[PDB]
Amino acid sequence: CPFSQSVSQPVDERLTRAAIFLVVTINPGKAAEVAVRAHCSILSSLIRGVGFRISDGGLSCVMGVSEGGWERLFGDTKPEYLHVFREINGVHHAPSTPGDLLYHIRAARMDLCFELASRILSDLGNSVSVVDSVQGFRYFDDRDLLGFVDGTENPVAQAAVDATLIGDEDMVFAGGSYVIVQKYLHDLDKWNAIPVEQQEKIIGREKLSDIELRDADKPSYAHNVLTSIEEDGEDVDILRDNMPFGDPGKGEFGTYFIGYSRKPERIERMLENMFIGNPPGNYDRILDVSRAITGTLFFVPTTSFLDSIEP
Amino acid sequence: CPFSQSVSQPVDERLTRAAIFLVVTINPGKAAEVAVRAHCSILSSLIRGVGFRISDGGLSCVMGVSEGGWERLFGDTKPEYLHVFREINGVHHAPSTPGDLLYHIRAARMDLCFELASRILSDLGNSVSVVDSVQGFRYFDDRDLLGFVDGTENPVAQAAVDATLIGDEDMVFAGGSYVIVQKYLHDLDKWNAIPVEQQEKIIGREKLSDIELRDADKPSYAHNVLTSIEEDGEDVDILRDNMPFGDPGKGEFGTYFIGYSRKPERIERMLENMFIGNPPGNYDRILDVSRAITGTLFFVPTTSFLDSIEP
Amino acid sequence: CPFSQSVSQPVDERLTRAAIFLVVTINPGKAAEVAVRAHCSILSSLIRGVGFRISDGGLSCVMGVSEGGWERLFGDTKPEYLHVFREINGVHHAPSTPGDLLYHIRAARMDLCFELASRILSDLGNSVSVVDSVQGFRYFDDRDLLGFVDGTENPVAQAAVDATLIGDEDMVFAGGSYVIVQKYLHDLDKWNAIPVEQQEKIIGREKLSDIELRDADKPSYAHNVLTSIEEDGEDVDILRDNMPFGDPGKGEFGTYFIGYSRKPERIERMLENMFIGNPPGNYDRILDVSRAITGTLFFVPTTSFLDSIEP
Amino acid sequence: CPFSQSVSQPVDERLTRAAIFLVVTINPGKAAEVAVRAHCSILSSLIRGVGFRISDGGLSCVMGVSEGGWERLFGDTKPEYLHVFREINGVHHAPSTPGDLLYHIRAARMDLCFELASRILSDLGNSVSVVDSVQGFRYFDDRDLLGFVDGTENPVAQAAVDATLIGDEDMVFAGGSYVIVQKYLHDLDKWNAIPVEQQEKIIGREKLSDIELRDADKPSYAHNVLTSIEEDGEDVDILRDNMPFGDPGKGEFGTYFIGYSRKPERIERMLENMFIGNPPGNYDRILDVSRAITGTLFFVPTTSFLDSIEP
Amino acid sequence: CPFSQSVSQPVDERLTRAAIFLVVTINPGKAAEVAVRAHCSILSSLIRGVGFRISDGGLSCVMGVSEGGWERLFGDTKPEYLHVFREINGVHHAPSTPGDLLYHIRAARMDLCFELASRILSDLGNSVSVVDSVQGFRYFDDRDLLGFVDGTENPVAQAAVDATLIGDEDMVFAGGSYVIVQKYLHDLDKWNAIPVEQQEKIIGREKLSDIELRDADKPSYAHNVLTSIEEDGEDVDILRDNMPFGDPGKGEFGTYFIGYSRKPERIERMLENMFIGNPPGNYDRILDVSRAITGTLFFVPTTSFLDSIEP
Amino acid sequence: CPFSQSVSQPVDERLTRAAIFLVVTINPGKAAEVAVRAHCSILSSLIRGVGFRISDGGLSCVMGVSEGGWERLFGDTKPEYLHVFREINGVHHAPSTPGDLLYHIRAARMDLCFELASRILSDLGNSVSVVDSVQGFRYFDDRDLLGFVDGTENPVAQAAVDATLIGDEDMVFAGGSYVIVQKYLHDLDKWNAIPVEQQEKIIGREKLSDIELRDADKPSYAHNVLTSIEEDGEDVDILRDNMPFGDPGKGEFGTYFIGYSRKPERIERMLENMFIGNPPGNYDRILDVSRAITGTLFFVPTTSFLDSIEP
Ligand code: HEM
Ligand code: HEM
Ligand code: HEM
Ligand code: HEM
Repeated sequence: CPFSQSVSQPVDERLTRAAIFLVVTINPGKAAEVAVRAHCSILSSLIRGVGFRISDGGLSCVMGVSEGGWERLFGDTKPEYLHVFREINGVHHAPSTPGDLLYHIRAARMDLCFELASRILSDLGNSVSVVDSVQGFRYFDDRDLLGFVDGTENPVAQAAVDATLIGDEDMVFAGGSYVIVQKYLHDLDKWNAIPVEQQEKIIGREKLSDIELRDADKPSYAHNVLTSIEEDGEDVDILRDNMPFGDPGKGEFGTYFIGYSRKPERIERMLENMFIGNPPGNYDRILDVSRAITGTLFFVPTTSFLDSIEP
Repeated sequence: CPFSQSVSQPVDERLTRAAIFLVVTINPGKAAEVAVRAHCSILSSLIRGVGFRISDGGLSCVMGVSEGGWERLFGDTKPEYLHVFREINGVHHAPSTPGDLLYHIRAARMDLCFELASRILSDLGNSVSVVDSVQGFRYFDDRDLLGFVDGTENPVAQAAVDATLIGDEDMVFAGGSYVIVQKYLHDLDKWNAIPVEQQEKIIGREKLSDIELRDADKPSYAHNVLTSIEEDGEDVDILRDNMPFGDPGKGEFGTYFIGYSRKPERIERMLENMFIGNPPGNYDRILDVSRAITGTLFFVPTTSFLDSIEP
Repeated sequence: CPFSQSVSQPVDERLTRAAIFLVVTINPGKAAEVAVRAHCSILSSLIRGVGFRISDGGLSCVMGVSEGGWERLFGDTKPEYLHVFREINGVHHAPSTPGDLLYHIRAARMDLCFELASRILSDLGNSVSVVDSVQGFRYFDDRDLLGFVDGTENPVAQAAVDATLIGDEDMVFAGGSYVIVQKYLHDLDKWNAIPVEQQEKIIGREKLSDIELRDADKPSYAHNVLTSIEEDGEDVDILRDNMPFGDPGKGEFGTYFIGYSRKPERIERMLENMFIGNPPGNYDRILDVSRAITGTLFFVPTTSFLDSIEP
Repeated sequence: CPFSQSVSQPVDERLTRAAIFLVVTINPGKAAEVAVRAHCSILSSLIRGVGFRISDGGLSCVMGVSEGGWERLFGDTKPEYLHVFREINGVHHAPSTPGDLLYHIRAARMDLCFELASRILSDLGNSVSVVDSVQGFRYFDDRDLLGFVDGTENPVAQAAVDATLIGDEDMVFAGGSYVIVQKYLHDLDKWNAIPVEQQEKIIGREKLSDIELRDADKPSYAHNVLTSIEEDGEDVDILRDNMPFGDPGKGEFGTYFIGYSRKPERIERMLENMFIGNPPGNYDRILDVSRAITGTLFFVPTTSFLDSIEP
Repeated sequence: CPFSQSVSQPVDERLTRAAIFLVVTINPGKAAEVAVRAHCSILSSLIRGVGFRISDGGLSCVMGVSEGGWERLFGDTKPEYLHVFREINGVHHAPSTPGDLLYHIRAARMDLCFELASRILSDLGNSVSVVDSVQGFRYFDDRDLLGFVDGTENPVAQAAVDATLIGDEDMVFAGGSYVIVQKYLHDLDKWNAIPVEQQEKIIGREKLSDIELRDADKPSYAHNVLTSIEEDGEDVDILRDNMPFGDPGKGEFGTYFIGYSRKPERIERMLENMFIGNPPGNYDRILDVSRAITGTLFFVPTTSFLDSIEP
Repeated sequence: CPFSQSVSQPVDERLTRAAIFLVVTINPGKAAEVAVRAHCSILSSLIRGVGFRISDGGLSCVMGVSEGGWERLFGDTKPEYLHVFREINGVHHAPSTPGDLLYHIRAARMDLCFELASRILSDLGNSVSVVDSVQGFRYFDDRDLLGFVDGTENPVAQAAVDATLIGDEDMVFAGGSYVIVQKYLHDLDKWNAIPVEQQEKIIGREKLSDIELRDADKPSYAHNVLTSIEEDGEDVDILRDNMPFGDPGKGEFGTYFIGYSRKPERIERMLENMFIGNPPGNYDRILDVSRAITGTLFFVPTTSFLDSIEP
């Protein structure tokens, strides 16, 4: 019975009022690998120490390893579906970016994430180089920067566990997951110039009432229509924890999309439908106001596996 | 009876869990001045609209105008003590930076400050250029990044009103104030290498217990000793709302110092004592781990005066 | 593994600060049946949409179908214990009232229940006719209008699951339940004229201390004595969520009794003991100040069964 | 220094999550007048007793007396502006309804208002007859049933005191106020069929962002334009505490408008502008979906005056 | 304008969930007096330091000096009404106990009071000897150990200020107050054996409903009747903050009565009415189940006076 | 499936803001045993009644029986590891104290524990004699009186269940546990005189940051090093709920250590390592400032076993 990381529990508990996405790369050399492998076993103790002081803080941290990082750190067989993120070249472009270790830190207060990230980076020292560091926050009542409520159709409780945690398909990694991260920059002026009814149709839900739309009223290019896919005749869901972020001073507004799954094929299919179009040419209008500049895939191993690594 | 801005009330209410310091400069041309003057009268309506939706949000915004901005916008006589911030050249350097308008936004949640700053910048458009935009947050239990509780000796209720709000010295501006803003970048590795007793003596208070030290145990260069000054034989206090800020990914850690007063002479004297030393050469050791890179002085007029400007 | 509705979880979580009981009847005609069957599959999506926006809202909705409604909607075999509620003619009368669909909506705030009920009724349109619509609220510290704490002896966690959810007795409906609803109108003047010790003995517990009474001090007609019944030599419990309601202007005060079980025989036996008396003539004095005007029985199917209906 | 009732303090404190408007008429006979006059002096003790038990409950009650009630109860000179509410016959009709005593009860929980109203009605007994009894609740984030945030432009702190409390114009009643109550029933289907931009223009603010509109974009019949009036060249504000209410089962949806002032002439002018039109024929479109069925004017005396009445 | 201590503000704010009453005596010798006089000026700094860390903690501390302590510490003229507490010998006995300094510490959490008391005692060292140290806590919903709600008839806001703070009767001490402290030990078995109606009549209010009783139903020996006294034909109120306390293990149950006034004559008259009887022989039945073992009177000077003492 | 008591659930839920440890002895005679056996079956009903009224109160009570109490009450075979606590005579002394029944009461408020303890003692009457009664409270942010965060390394969720609840080693008592209680009195003056770095090394963690220390920096006598033991090559954890307590007036400061386990051998080994030393002579320095005066071992049976006892 391998203990799994806090992947779906924080979402269901619904306490993440602040988050930090930290994508770092391992510097060349064996010493950096040794330092990272040593810090792997103490990550859990750091998590407990940093978040025990602030009760009801909901502090959690998910560590993910990409294909290159896993090749550099653990040379044993890799998971079945672990591979470099595939770029998509359709009506829009989804680039692939370097990354070896992903730290997704969530807490009910920003200071907890700040302290945990500072401790992690200080312990890692010069062994890693920070590639991306995004500080996301909950915007109003679970709304994103486009004004629409996000996260409604996420699976809850047992459904989330069945959708994210890997079963017996890859026993040697039972309890792991696959995470896909992307960063979108929004064109708020263009979105705001769009009439409210057009946004109504594009998203496929309602703005204020957050109630869905009837199948007779949702066009073929609705966001929730293109992202609805099925396997073996049954609909399969993924866990999303998109977080708004930005800096007003530089005029930067964006959303950090993060998706957990037991199979990255589902998320890749959803990305293909959104970018290439299903059928081709029928792309999602959301990409007309949102630009993707960062995208990567990581593997999330079990907590016991992390605690079982010897330097 | 001129209505004063929310200068001391937010501090006493103690609800600022997040803040944004936005220092912008007015672009050359009369059109930019006209746009700023028009937005001046609608700032209050924007504040009310943005912060009424989130009850117990504690949203407040203080707008300050520097000497150059006041000269460009209102050509009538200026306040008595409004002048360009004086740089200090002692054992350390405190630079002076350009700035025309200061927006100090405070709220119990980050999203309110985000929305207010975005609305203000969108309304201002191209008339202003953003010089500095710092997002500060409350760190643990009112502690700064150095680990010491900050804000203990702030005046409360009537004392704060008497210390910040201008009396009859400049009737034509009764209800205004002077605000001095600085940005400090910390060297946390050097501070952490310092023994706990040395930090104990340098700050002049205790770390955990936050209790003061006896006058027989505080050296002449204690931080709370050098910052204690008197006028006409009576001690005079200032209102401080320093806010920690930073980005772990770039390794940036700092504190945004903000000080309100009825007379900037007090804050300038405190800065002279800290940097030059009282007596000279006996500087505060805090500057040995903190570097000042931004410093400016602004004037905060009354709410009625802001509402009374005609474009 | 059929997913069960939120029957016992809201009670154990203890967040229902407001509730709406909506008993409606299906209008004659096949079109109304088709509309209800279509709305059955979208009820869950409506629930999620309406209650995701208000975090920690605890919004839940239980839909129940009576014998006539089940006969009109699904013509396949009915559950084993689904039948028209039996009226009781003893010292008091418990009438039976028409009803086809029951909506029990619970939330921590009244507005969520209001929005959900409005959406449900708007979607149903003219296909249904509202028979009863009662808005109940939590009165002080879980007290009913008679001044006594109610809900103390409810089963918690696993006991509630074993008492409410149907096991293998009716496999084809595993995960369902039976719900019995009644509406009582109180005579508060008569109850208040009764001495505190007489109410002490009638209820069988204490008023303020909410502690029980010794078996030597509880008469044979104590409320908690007559409602304590056993099956096969073992005591069996039922889940109750009685909610006070009323309108001061019309002088209307009452309690909405709702009871969930895996077998309605237990609740019917409890009703027989309370009304007819055990032994006959030894009725509960609570009925001397409370009048029952509405009573109905419904069947609560599983969430998966509701989602699996095709129009 | 006459102590004033909690007229503006509850609004500024912003804790009214539930309210009850109870309009009753005094039955003919001297005994009813004597009973009401006796209960007048014990109303404050009842208020304290009922609301002291639930800390942070924010329980308050405002008692108002109409012209007829004041004539029947106190035969001394009446306030200057106390008169029967004037009906308005323009494009829409605003009826006048009987009423002698008004009880506006507000609390953070519904049960407190329930208990206070029940106690008041029980103490009054048969001396009064209930004419209207409306239970209002806060809908989502201070939004009314039309989906727009209401209460943004209300005066706060000293402005509210100067707008509601009577000064020296009628010394003998210093500290009193005038309250105008109306009940509106909404046609939600017609409002919802209206496009979002048309509602945008009709209300004069924005829906989600709750930010105002520029004077170049608000038509002459915007709701906030017609309700903006001035006295002696200065804009004068009134205090509004409109509360949504309704029953889904009967399909009843409405808003209870309540307005406090030091002079009812302002509210009457606002009503004339909304109904007759300014200029005539340019009425507010809100009345096209809202029907007024109840409207009355009451006088709110000081707490000391209420405590000083001898039976 | 002398600043007054937090005497009435904590009660009106209603945040005291825990309190510590510490009555200590000054050891003989001039050194103890010097140490106490030195700690007097740093008490405020200690208060701020100890309670700034726990936001919304509501930490306050009132220091009072008795007649002997004032004679030993300050040899200048004493307040007009400062004298040794007078023992009362009627049907019951109210003893007088030694005491020089009184510390009434209040906070929303017990740990704050613990820390403040520990710091005060550590700073005082051997200069003082602890006579009494009682840890009181709020019992349920502002109820005392007898089951009745206490504190309902306390003056609020301006009335409390006028009742507690000394006016111009003793200018040299404007802003001070007089505090009377007593400790009562309850006989809960005897009180519980008393019927609920007899307790109803003895207290003079209701138990659950906390509503008063009509003057025709309250006997002459009701607790709220004997404690209602008038000066110059006008009723005068006092501020009470009675706190339940006890230890179950030793079977000790009691109430710590504390009363603030601008004139101790009112509290002494109330004590005479309760113990001797008004008329004599008509004593309060509360003393039949409560025994007084400690009683003392102290003077509370202004905060500025405390800060102005030089060792 | 025997239902287990609330042993690990309250700790994981993290709501114990107040606790009472009540160690009592059974008086000689069969009547006392009969009374205790009768109260055993009603303890659960008392718990539910006392803690249902205060929602989110987190009230729980654990009843434990020592070897002598179990011999006097139930004469059937005892658990495998139930025995009298063994005193330890090394560099320090850990005494053994009499005790028959242990009541560990926990709640989010002190009043709930007070009421429950009072009810339990009143029901027990003269059948038991109170030996120890300690009222503990949470000190600041889960810190003990020594200033270090305590409870960080406690097992959570499934690990706690596996560490505390007895498996199949003693089937007849499956679901029980063993609890070891000790009372330590602290010498705060000696601890405070110790430099912060020496406390840093003695505890083995950090004070403010609550982060652990590297194995190269923790000496052999670190507290967390000596208390880390293994069974069969695997580390085994125990559940600790130490609670600070004391009385400032008497200068009494201490910590009540409580430890739950499926095997008391682990706790006895930890005590031997701390007191005797591992290797001998290398004792924990914590005992140099803390004195143990009370120590006892009890057995905690299942809830079903308690409910199944017949008087
Ligand atoms: C800036 C980027 C995006 C934004 C602002 C956005 C926004 C939204 C919103 C508002 C909804 C409806 C609320 C809900 O269903 O919970 C939604 C639905 C959804 N989106 Fe996105 N989305 C973005 C990108 C993506 C991407 C890249 C994916 C997958 C690779 C994705 C997958 C989904 C899924 C699975 C749903 C649920 C629809 C359903 O279950 O019917 N989204 N999105
Ligand atoms: C206006 C109607 C009623 C009121 C005010 C009322 C009130 C109460 C109260 C105050 C208690 C004790 C608190 C508690 O046990 O949690 C209780 C117990 C109980 N009542 Fe009711 N009751 C009503 C009707 C009913 C009905 C109609 C039934 C069943 C058909 C019922 C079944 C029970 C049960 C099972 C218990 C638990 C007793 C035990 O477990 O020993 N009640 N009731
Ligand atoms: C164990 C001791 C006492 C207990 C349990 C107790 C309890 C109560 C209670 C329950 C009330 C009604 C609640 C309220 O009026 O707020 C009350 C009223 C009052 N008591 Fe006490 N009391 C005690 C001793 C005293 C003493 C010694 C005094 C004065 C020296 C006093 C002065 C008052 C006053 C002024 C009132 C307000 C009555 C009114 O305003 O009409 N009490 N007491
Ligand atoms: C006054 C007495 C004691 C105090 C103040 C104290 C304090 C502490 C502190 C601050 C920690 C580190 C925080 C943590 O690990 O959660 C700790 C660790 C621990 N202590 Fe204690 N302790 C005391 C007595 C004991 C005793 C008597 C035992 C066992 C019989 C014990 C067993 C443990 C254990 C198991 C740990 C966890 C260490 C680890 O998992 O590596 N403690 N103690």
